Amino acid sequence: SHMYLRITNIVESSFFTKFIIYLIVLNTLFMAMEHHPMTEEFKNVLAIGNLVFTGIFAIEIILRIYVHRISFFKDPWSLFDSLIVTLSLVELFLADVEGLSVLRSFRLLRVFRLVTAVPQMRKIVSALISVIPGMLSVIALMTLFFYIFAIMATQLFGERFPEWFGTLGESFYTLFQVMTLESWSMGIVRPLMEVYPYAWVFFIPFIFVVTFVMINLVVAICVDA
Amino acid sequence: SHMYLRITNIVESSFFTKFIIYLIVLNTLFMAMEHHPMTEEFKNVLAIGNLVFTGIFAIEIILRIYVHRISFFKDPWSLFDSLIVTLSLVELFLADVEGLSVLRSFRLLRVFRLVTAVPQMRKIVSALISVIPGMLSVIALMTLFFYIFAIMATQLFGERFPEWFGTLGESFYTLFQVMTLESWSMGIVRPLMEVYPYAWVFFIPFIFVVTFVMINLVVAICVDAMAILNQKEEQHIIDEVQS
Amino acid sequence: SHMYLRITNIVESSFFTKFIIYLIVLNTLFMAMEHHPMTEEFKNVLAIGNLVFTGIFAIEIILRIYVHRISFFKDPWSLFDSLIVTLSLVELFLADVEGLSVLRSFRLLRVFRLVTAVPQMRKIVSALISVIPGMLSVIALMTLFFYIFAIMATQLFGERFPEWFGTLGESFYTLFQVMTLESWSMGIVRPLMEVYPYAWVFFIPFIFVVTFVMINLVVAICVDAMAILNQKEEQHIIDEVQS
Amino acid sequence: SHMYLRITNIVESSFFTKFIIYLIVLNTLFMAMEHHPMTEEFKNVLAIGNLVFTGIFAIEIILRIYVHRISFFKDPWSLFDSLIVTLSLVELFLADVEGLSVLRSFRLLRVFRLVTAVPQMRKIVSALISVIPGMLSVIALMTLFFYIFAIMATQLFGERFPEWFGTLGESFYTLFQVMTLESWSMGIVRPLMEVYPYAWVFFIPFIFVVTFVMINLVVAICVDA
Amino acid sequence: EIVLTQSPALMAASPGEKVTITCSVSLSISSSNLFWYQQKSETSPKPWIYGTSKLASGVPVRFSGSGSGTSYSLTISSMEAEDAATYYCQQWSSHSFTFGGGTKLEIKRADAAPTVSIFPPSSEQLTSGGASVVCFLNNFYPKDINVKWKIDGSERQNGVLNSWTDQDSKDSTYSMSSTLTLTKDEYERHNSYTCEATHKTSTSPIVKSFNRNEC
Amino acid sequence: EIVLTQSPALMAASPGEKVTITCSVSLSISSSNLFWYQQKSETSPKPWIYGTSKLASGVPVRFSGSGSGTSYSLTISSMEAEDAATYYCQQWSSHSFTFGGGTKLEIKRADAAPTVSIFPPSSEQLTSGGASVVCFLNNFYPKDINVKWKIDGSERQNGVLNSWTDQDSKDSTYSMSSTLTLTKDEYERHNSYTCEATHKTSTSPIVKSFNRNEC
Amino acid sequence: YCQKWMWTCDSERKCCEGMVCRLWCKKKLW
Amino acid sequence: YCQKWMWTCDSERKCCEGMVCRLWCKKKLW
Amino acid sequence: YCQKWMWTCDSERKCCEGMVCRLWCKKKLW
Amino acid sequence: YCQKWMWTCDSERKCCEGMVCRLWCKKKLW
Amino acid sequence: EVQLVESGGGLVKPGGSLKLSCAASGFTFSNYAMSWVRQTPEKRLEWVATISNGGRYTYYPDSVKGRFTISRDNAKNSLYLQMSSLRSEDTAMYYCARHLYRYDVGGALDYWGQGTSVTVSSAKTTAPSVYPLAPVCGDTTGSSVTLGCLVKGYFPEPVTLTWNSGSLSSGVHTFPAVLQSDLYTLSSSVTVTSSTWPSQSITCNVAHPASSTKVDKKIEPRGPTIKP
Amino acid sequence: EVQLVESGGGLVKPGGSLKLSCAASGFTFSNYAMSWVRQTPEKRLEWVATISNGGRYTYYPDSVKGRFTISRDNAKNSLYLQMSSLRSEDTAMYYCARHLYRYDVGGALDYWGQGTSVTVSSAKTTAPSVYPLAPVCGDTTGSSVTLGCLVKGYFPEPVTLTWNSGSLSSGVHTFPAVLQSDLYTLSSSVTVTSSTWPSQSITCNVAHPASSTKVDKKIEPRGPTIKP
Repeated sequence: SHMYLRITNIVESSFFTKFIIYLIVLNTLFMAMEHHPMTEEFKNVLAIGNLVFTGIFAIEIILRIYVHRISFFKDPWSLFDSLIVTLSLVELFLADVEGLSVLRSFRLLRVFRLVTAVPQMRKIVSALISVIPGMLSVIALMTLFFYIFAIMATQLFGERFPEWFGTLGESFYTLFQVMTLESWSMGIVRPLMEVYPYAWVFFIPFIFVVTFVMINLVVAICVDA
Repeated sequence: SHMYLRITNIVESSFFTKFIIYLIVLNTLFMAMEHHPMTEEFKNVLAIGNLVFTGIFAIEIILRIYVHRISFFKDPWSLFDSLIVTLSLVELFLADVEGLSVLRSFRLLRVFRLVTAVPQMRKIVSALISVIPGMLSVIALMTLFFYIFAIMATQLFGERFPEWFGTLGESFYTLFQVMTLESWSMGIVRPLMEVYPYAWVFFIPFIFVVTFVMINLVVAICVDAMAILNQKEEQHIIDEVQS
Repeated sequence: SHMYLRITNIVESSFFTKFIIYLIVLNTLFMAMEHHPMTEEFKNVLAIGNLVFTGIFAIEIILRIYVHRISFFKDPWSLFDSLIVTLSLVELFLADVEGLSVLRSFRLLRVFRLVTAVPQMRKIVSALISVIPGMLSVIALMTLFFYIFAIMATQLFGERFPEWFGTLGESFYTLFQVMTLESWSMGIVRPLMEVYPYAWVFFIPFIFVVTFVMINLVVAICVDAMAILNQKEEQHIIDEVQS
Repeated sequence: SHMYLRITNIVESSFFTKFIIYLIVLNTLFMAMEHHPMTEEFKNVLAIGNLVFTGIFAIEIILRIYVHRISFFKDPWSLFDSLIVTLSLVELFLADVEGLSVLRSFRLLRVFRLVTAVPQMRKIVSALISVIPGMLSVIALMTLFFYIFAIMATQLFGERFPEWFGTLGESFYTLFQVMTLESWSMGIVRPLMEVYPYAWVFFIPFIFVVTFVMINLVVAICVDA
Repeated sequence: EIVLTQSPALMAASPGEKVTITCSVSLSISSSNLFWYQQKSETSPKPWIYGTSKLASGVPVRFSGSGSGTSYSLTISSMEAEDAATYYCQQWSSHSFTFGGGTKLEIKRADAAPTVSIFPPSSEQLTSGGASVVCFLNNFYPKDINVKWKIDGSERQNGVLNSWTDQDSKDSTYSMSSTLTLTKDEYERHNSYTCEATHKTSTSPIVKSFNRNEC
Repeated sequence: EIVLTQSPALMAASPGEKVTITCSVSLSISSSNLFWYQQKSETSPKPWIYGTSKLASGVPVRFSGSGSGTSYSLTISSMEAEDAATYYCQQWSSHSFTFGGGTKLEIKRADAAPTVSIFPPSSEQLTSGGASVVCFLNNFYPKDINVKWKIDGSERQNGVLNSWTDQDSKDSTYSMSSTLTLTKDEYERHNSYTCEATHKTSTSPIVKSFNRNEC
Repeated sequence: YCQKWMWTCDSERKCCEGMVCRLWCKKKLW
Repeated sequence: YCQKWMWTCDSERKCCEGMVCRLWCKKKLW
Repeated sequence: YCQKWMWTCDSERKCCEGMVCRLWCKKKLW
Repeated sequence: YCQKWMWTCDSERKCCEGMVCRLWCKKKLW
Repeated sequence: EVQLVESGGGLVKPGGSLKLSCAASGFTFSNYAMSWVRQTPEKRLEWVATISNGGRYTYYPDSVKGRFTISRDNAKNSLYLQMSSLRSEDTAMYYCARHLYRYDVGGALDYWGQGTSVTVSSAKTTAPSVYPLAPVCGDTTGSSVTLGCLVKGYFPEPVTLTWNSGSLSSGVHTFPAVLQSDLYTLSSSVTVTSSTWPSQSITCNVAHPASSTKVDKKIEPRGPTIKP
Repeated sequence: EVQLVESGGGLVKPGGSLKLSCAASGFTFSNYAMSWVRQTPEKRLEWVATISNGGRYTYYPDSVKGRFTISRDNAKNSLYLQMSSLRSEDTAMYYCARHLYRYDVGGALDYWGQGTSVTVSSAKTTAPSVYPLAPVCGDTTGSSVTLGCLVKGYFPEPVTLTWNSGSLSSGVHTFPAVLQSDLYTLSSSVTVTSSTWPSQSITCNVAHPASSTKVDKKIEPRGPTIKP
């Protein structure tokens, strides 16, 4: 009733938001700082504070719905955030599977909207968000050329070099190495030129394609921005 | 002559082109199951699959050329498909020219002809056509710099260290390694300077040159696409002549 | 009080400033004769040279502070010179804090104050002041991405492989290596994937992120310095209001 | 007299210029193509043709002065070209010093003005020549920071690592390696962090300076071009 | 901590046999970090199975191992001539290694008879002031064997030192020493000295004796 | 081609001496590519001087070399106990290596006397049908030595096999064999057999003889 | 008595069937 | 009988001179 | 006599306790 | 007779003092 | 070649120290981790120590915490284990060992050394007592005769027993020793033909390098105990 | 360890062939060049061949052009020298050798092998003739007596001469052989004390593995030539 107005007055206190933000900075900061010679006495207290802060955080996320009934759900923000709230509270009474608790850091993205609050930071974040889709089209286009070159690579260099061309799930990785101009000569091509002396015909035009993707990327940005 | 009418109708059909595109995609996805080393039971599977796809695409290209004789030799795509089917048949009859039937996986490129009507594709293809003359000037200019520096590199460092500079046809390759900034100190010059202690006079200015050219290339784009768009409102200053 | 007049005249003199700049340059050129390994006969030369230069610059800074007491503590350069002379004296009295007298070679930087009147320098320093806010935003944003990814990297890869990820204070260093594209496959991930076969889910998107940001940075400059210069003729369209 | 007019008619024949250009393409092409298993029978003929083409080339360069008496000297072009004519004709009757004959290729720069003849190539060469001096100022500025950092580096890492910091004439080279982002971590810094554990404090701000020279360089070009 | 449990303690087998050995642990442990090791006599042990599914280099292809969870096992298809060794299962943990307890193999074989001798002390040992009657029992099967002393009919057990050996790699036998150590005067107060052996293939304990006949 | 020239052929020296050896060549050659090598007896040779100014690793610091143009030299400051070897100077060329001719050192020492013996053939060699009288001459200085045969007064030189040795590393001496090989009947037609040595420290050639006294 | 899920445990009060005593009894599932 | 070119082969029906039995006899040439 | 701090030293006039003879006696502290 | 500068030489007609027979006699100077 | 040598070893009184050194040969030594593992004389393993590639991160079990110290030196390719204040339950065989995957701690262990023994006892240095043995007689003078050697009263470990300095290699049965009263007791025998002995007298040769004692004992063929 | 092993060797009739193999141990083999150098028995060197790191560039002198062939294999770390159609002047000792600077041909040669002998002759396989020697008498029976061994008539090289299978090492003077009539002639002596001999008879032991001949000859102390 009037208490609804009271809880709207309490939850809009930004001091509580700054408190939970600094609190969860600390919450992420805990199990990182641990020296791997593990004394396991204060590690128990780290697990205790882990439980306590997840509990207070769950009290927040369920206390949220008393104010906004449906308008909380409409926001695309606090949706993936709410999903990772749920995936954080999975850990409390379940079996030991990692790779899911460790996502608990990601909600430092909350301070991104603090980044939105700065008037000087208004420019560059809008410059990124306005330019994402023209990059996304280029990402799909060059995914198609990776897929057309990997199959062509595996059948030539699969025999006699199985360790880094032996299948598609590794030929893709090796050719992604060759795109970013790291160690392609002394580590990949010249150990192949002692077996197939015409190998450069396949690799030097490849760098003429996927590195001159970088020039029309700049055109897409400069037309957009 | 109604069979020519039948071929004109049924061959020139959207269902036919859609079917042949899904068949090419199925060719690619069956071709990409190969993994090495092999149990060799898959090998006699794979050769038979190659045979079946090759014969079906041959029947395809015969039916596509039957409808016209001189309207052919016109687009590069049909000549390109003829070259692909021809190389695949040359592999099919004659003995081991394996690795020359590997050109056949480019026909997925035909999928681009499906997506002309997409409105998003038009912006990036108009971008890509708006770059070409700068790149095609830079390629010739950098080729001329390579032809200048490579012969000097062969005469200087030729007697000793032959593996990297003993001909022109490898001096090109070593200078293309050194241009893109991979291991040029720790794997090239640090063994050079142990024998020829003045090698740093040659490789250090060279890097400047190519680096300089590359930055100019990028910023040339960034002024040129900026230069025409302002013109698209300059006529409105003509519209502001009355104001 | 005519000696205060003498100090005001002779200290504030162009010949005095020119002499002290040539003396700093002679400090640098005598300091850069060191070569290792040493015969140790040069070592007692070098310590005495350090002593003589330090004492002369101490007499310098005393005469420069004698002329005013509270007009000091004003420019950062005089405080900086006081810190340099103070660290050099701390090395002069106390025992081996060698390598903390090595801050002294920055005073050649004072040569910039000579060349304010050069007309060519003004364009590049007006360029350099026109970049600062973009870089100072990008640094904080990229720092926030590092603080997000580093803790996740410590929790994932922490038990095994401790040398590269065993604390935060080295996880920063390894991610700064991987950002600038040096040996991230052949020296980092290829030993990682032998033990943790899903490591490529972590390092491969990360690269995209930082690469994306860097390109935007460059082109942001290329539109911003382009955006103001057009304004410098937009007022002439106001001059074209009469036309 | 009238023969002066005759030699002006002969030397302006561009067919002779195309002939000498293709001729000296061939002249540079000769001793490059040689297989280092040297048969030394046609190498003698290579030396003969070397002598012949230098002689015909000297006939050209002295025949030039009969047409233009002083106006040939005024051009900044054909000046370094004339200097390398002289340094090419040094080789004929002197002692064996190399590093001077091998400069004979450089005059392929003559076709640069053929590059000037192309109307499509008019843009980019003017874009380079108009922008050289603003780059030259930046080159001097960062030469000063190399000179201020090298002396600071030698006194810290000179003892116990003499092979690639032992003196200024090698500390300059090693730090030029570290600028261009090649193998600085696995080859330079981490073998130093096993002796001086605070070495990164000297190297990571260095990359914060000389790699963010690259940003104001773009400003100088974009203001100029 | 993460501690192991092996089974069985010992096992013996005849060649040409498919046997199975086990290893278990008090917590569920992934199959990508669990190893096996082999130890002969007087040999520093060698890596033998990586990752509970793969042989090491040089290993014959007759061995395999499998399992998951808290149960891991090795299977021998056909037992060879040189596979009497001791085996170990290894596990990695939080930050500390952990080994098992060893499981040892033996070649079963047909029975034989012990080559038994008894030796009086040397004369220089008697001038030293002591004595040690030594009964050797060489080249026998199985490992279990029992001896007794008889001195002038009296069964003495004071001063008995028994020592077994390893199973032989030449003919799969055993060897054993039984030493009875006395002083000089205690050795010279009695006439007869006898070592007797009780073998499982004859109900009569065999007797090896000597007297003071020029002794 | 680029061919070398050494000097001297041989040289001998007493310890504690500063000697100098040379190497020359028929064309001016830069000083950054010219090397030295050392060879003992029965040893594959080892690198000894790089770049005509620098010692190799493990070399004692008493050696140096210098020169330029077509003249290169090595200087020994004080000759040691183990520096009797053979030395080489190496040069690189268009595409082909080139070595010298070797220069060899010897330790000079005070004179001595040869330990000389003469041996008749064995009886089994006589049953084989041949004979070889062997005169050994061991532990002498210098290298030059001369022997003669005398058979019943007649000086025979048919069938003489002479063999020298290396200078000793123990006491700097020499050894030599002189073998006179005949048949059986030719050996049995004469009475006396004599090997005589002419040493430079005595004008009398020493005589070692034997007769048919039970022979 | 074995301790039930969502109850504090120690080394001596073990859990019931299908749980882990990670300082309190926790049901497991893959 | 050895199998001729452009005829199906197997492990037991070998090809004639100058061919490879890659599931059918194929003439070879470099 | 051992030389005192802030006094010139050499190889023969050594310093007193807790100093280094770096051409003059210098007190040390970490 | 030794061959003079700017005259063709061979293996048998050597040059005079201070020259190299690089297929013709050439004076030398550093 | 890839090998490991493991110096040091021996007997130390309870309360002393010992510093062991492992030197590796052949691989790129600066790109692995390394670890020490011990074995009790009751045939059981027990992990001791490990160290990463650089030398900044170490690990230890609970039971030896704060007492053992491990160190590396890449520029001489060497591995140091420094010990102090030993106990009784540390009489063991020690092994140097290389890890499997590069740059890694805590995996398998692919290549070991050959062991160095360290013993903790408060006893003294003793010389062995070596005596030959001969049978009394033979029933119908059988050919398969036995000759033996008894080595009583020596300390500390090791010892070496041969016949004619290692001539024979068949029919001999070397035995494990028993430690009683700070002295080891060991015996051995060998079966030969009664035509070989006494016609070829064999000699028991005993080497005790802990006290540096070389004993040579030949067998006397049944010296009678008579005195006229 | 950095070592080089040099297999093959022996005698081949004039017109045959032989294929030699060098195997290197320890360094990163794929980052040097390599070279073969021979030595005549007249103590003189002569360059034979070299090859770069990869295997695409070779070099040869003039005198053996088109006849010798050199090859590498990095994946097994091996060096092959294939020969054909030999001549008389090639009876030599061959050596495998590593260059000094990395990636380089034509510098110094820092590390050599140990030589393998190859001989070209059209002779046959012969067994040695070994005989002991004894003096006739002694003037006032001097103590410094000499005993010798003569090995005449063996082919081809090598041979090994010891006394009591390599017992003594002082006073012996082994001599170089002379090749006459397709047979080598060699002699040796050793000076001992006349109390040692005839009280300890020494035995000349000759090993001729080219014909696989083991000869043991003892010295008879002046057997007189009498017959009653």
